[PDB]
Amino acid sequence: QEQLLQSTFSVHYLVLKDMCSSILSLAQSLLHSLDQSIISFGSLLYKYAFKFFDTYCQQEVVGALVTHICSGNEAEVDTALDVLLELVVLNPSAMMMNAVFVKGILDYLDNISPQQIRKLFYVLSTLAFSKQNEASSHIQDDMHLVIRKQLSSTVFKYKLIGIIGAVTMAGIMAADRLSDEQCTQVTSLLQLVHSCSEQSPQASALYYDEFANLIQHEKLDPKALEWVGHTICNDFQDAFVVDSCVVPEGDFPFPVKALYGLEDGIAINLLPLLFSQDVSPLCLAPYFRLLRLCVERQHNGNLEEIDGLLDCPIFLTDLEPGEKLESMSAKERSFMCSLIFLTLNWFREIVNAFCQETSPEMKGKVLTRLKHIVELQIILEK
Amino acid sequence: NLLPFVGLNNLGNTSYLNSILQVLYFCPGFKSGVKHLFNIISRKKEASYELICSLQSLIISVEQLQASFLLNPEKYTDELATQPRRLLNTLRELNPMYEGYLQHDAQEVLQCILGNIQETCQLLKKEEGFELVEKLFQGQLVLRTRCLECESLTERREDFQDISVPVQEDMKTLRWAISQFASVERIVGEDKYFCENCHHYTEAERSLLFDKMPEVITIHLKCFAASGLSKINTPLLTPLKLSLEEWSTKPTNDSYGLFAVVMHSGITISSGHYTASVKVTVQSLKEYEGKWLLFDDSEVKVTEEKDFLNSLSPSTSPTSTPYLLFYKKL
Amino acid sequence: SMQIFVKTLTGKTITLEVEPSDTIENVKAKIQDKEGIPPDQQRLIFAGKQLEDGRTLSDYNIQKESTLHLVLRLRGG
Amino acid sequence: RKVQVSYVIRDEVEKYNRNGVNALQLDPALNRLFTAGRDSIIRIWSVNQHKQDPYIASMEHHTDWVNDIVLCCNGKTLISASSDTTVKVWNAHKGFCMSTLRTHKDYVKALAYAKDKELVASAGLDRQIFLWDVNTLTALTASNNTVTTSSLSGNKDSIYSLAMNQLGTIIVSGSTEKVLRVWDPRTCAKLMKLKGHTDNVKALLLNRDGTQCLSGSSDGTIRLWSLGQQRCIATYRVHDEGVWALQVNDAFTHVYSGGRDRKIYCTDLRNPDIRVLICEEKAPVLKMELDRSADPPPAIWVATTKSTVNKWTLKGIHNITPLCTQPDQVIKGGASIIQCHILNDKRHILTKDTNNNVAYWDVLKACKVEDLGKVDFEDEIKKRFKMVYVPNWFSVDLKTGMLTITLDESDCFAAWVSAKDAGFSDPKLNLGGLLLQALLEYWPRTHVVQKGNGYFQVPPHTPVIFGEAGGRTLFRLLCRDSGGETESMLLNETVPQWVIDITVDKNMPKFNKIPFYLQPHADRLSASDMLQVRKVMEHVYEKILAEEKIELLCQDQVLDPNMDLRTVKHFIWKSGGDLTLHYRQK
Ligand SMILES: [Zn+2]
Repeated sequence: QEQLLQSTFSVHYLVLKDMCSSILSLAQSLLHSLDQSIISFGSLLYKYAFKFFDTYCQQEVVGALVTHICSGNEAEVDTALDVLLELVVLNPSAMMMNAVFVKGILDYLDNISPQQIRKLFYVLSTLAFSKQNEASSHIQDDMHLVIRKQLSSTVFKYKLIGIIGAVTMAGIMAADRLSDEQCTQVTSLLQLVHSCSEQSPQASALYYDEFANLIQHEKLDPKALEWVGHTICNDFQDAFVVDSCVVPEGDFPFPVKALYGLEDGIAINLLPLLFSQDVSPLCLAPYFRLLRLCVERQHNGNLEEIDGLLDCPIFLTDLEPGEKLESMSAKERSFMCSLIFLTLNWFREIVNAFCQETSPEMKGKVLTRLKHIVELQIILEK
Repeated sequence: NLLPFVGLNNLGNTSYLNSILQVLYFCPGFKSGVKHLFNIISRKKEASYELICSLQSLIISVEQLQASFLLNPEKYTDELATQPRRLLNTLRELNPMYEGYLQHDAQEVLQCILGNIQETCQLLKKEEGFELVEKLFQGQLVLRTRCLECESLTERREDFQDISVPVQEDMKTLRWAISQFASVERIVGEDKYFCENCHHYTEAERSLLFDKMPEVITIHLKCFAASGLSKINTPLLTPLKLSLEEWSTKPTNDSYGLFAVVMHSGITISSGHYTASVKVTVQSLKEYEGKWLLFDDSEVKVTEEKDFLNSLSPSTSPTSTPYLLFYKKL
Repeated sequence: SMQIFVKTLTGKTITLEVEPSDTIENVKAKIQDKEGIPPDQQRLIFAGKQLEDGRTLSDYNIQKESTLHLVLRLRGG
Repeated sequence: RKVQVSYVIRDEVEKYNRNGVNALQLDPALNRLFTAGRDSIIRIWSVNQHKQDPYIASMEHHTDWVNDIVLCCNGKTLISASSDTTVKVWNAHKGFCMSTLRTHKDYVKALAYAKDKELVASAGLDRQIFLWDVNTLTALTASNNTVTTSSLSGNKDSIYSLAMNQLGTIIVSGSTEKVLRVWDPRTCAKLMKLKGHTDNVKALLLNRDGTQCLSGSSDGTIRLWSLGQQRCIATYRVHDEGVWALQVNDAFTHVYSGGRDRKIYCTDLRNPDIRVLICEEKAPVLKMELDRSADPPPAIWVATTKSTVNKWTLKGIHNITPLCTQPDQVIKGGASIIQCHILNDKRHILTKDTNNNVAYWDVLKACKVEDLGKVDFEDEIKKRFKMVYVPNWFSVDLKTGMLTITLDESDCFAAWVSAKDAGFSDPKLNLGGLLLQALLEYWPRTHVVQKGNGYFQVPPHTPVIFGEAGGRTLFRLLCRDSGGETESMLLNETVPQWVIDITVDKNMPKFNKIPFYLQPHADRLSASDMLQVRKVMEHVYEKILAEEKIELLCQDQVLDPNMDLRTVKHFIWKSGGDLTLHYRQK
């Protein structure tokens, strides 16, 4: 059992220390198994060796873990990353001087899944910001430059890795337990990620998805929330929200009108941006989720600021098939099928935002949107 | 908020080249020399040379954007910079290691640039001011060996472009580093000197002396050690004023003033980031005289002298390790 | 066979026994025996010129009592 | 480490020094002078004026420079220090080495002696100072071969000089630290750290009671120290260059000094104004020995970097023009080989010595072929050039002024030479293998009976030395002594496997192979390096009398039919790729 192993190391680490190389070879072999009982014991054999042995055998523990993360096995990489996180939390000072070897995993991100890349950045970020000593500051600025040269990489995969790593670092950077100079430093990191991902729509979508998950599941400093909510709210208004007074204009081969309104107003300018692509409209749903969460966090669940987005109409064409389904060309249906998907995704995200309300007419609008999702979904199969 | 100083865009892991180019651009007489070589080549062509042409294009490009910004500062909002794409491409032909988007040594690329400039000068002079590198970066060393048995002296003459000095023992100042370079050292034990006067292996004393001094003193800091290769993050105490009289064959009153530092940011030697910090030597440009510009790729800042030296001090541990120091003759 | 000097990373001078026909690969292997630095990480500077792999010591006119300087690569980008 | 086999090409009796003399010891009881030569040989000379031939014996057991010697136990025992990192105990009456002390890690440069306690200290470049009692050293036997070591410590740089007083209570060390460190040999405790010298110290003296110390340094100054006050009470600057040798009288009032400037002075310690130029030597003075038979000393023996040892009378010092112009007594010296050239066959060497004489030697037979007199050395090399190439298989060192040939595992067997090409009358021969069998000819383990390689024989008196590459001498013997019971037992432990393979197992070394390209002048082939051009000529002939119709070319040059591929690759090819040969019909 764990307690037998814990008691063994605790009082008789003097005799076990002579054979740290032998124990680690045993620990490494145990980790190659397929049973959780064996895998958990092998991970414990790594953790107890790091805790009770000397500096040299501790470097062997970290070096052994780095090999597992670079091995390729999903089971080994996941387990070894958990061991590394435990070691960082347990003994940040000992892991502080082993960061050079941990940094070396960044050279082998090709054979690592995006889920494991996020975890690898989390342990690196939490180790770099564990202490405020001069040793940490070297790693902190080292981690910033690694991501900075990944964000600007021409290779698209490394551009996405830079977004994942930079959003992950900002979570530890702004984690609530923050001075102004830290608050502007994390803000500058986000401004870097925003600028780099602006051109690519799918890369821009990843930034919204990763940063929204950070707001939802992590508690950050209020000042950090103050800036992010301000920049998102105004940019979203300028990007998609348009006034309903001004009639639409363009060279559209379809009649463009305001559709799916409720009951001088704002509207979602969905169709012209989609047509001009013949902020991207493909990012409308992930961006709005980011806006909703940031507004919610500052006001502690209160959401009067985005009330108009629920009932605002959507600029859409005559989506009902007027006995012209066969005459429709391939380009027109392919465009319109994407029109339905973006409209459905917007309505699904709208439902997500206002599903926790209490007021009666507040709920009826959500149900009306839910009805709109169902009926407009039937139109999709046409 | 944009300063009237043109940065260089990162073409992918090319801050090693950007830091060198910004130092070379502000090096006294380097722009003048490259222009002179271009004139000779252009007239010779109109009557191997690509690197001189590529350097000329980059210098002109930096000059024009600097000119345009002064006339119409409203044309540029985020950053003022240019791309050394042509110069980088020439380096790929001269040296195949630069093909790709890998990370490279900043001193090595400076050596490649200066080495090929001298080759072009020699070829042009052979076919035929012309001594660009030699008057600027090249000096003369006198290396003396003293056998401890017979006490006979043997001397060697060797040129040098940079002075490679240690930063660690195996706080310390730049004086200590040059002492470990040029002061007398005893080679004993496994490294005994073979005296041809004794026809035997003997202990000897080796000392290096500066015979001819160039206009620019480049100091290459060995901020890296072996046991296994690691990076030494602790700098020396770099002074603004440097006198090499202690290690010179003749007594000189000529002192040198620091005007450029190339730094490396990173915890390892295999990867990192290179930045350059240069001291500034039409009417609006004189407000930056005596100030230091930090060239982080396409971003240019400005720092007061007293603040910049404190940033170099080992007491306030900096994340950017000095790697190349450039001193110009006063 | 001649004797040359190499100033190592600490500034400490070591000695090598070399032939004028020895290639730069051979010289770098000798330094590895005395310093432990792999030849692929070694940069040898003689008279301000880096010694290129594939050439010999006679190409650079390296003779007895000539001093090389050993540096590594500080890679950045 | 890797074991190397080396041997010396010399005569059986080397009567005269073949290099400089580092130390001197005078025996007043038997009137005998001992010279520690740089040629690794200690010699005994009779200082009696009657003897026209002063040579007595040669004490030859060291393998490098002998740096210091001390004559102890009323002239019965001699202790010697050497650059081969060993201290050796000798029987000064018979002239044989009794034991070897291997405690030092570098060159041993100094030997201090205390007459009263029979205490001897040895210091060297390993920064160590060991104390020895001679009676314990002399009492050692085959079974009793263990000694307790008491080593002084505290010196941070290589020692070049050492001194003790008559009573054995004070020991002073001189080094490149530029300071003098003093201990007490009885308690091995540090006493003081004298400072004031600005360079290396090579000479040290003490009085009978050990209260004053004289030191000469490479800075050219002689300093008199007071151990009671721990200060320099006087400094004498009488030499232009560094002071290397010091001698003082029994009254400790006059100091005799000599150094690199080649001049020897007698200076009164009470007043430095009284200085007498004894002589002006022809070489830098390494050591001096005073003749203490009478007070004042009648004469002084001077050892220099030359092979000649001179005695200068001191009659009239106490009674610049030198006092003496010619030495009273002269010990003859030999010539030192200073230049060496290995010919293209890797079998003969041209040497030039300090007398400008040029000699022709045979490495394989380990003997001299002929003396060429004072012929120009460079011209003789050109007059003996041959268009052949043999790979290097040996190395030459001239550290002792003699020809020492070293054989290493890396290249000992790299030279395959046909018998016809050599002087042996054709089967293929390996020069390194043949030499090894000739060196170990008398070893019974190499007998299967025939003896040796069957072609040649090295002289029986050839000293064969086994030592670690850049290390210590494992075993030294003469060629003819391998058959003895003691030597054979020692050879079994020292001879490495790569020598056993060829001399005992009689295995044959590898044959180097050089691939080459045959292309038609307007199919890669691999052949032995010894293959002649005729063999390649006839191969093309069978592909398409062979000598007459086919001419082979390389680099647009004709190839001699008798020339071999190994020679072609070296001279004509002048390229770093596989040797290409072009065939065309005559
Ligand atoms: Zn010498």
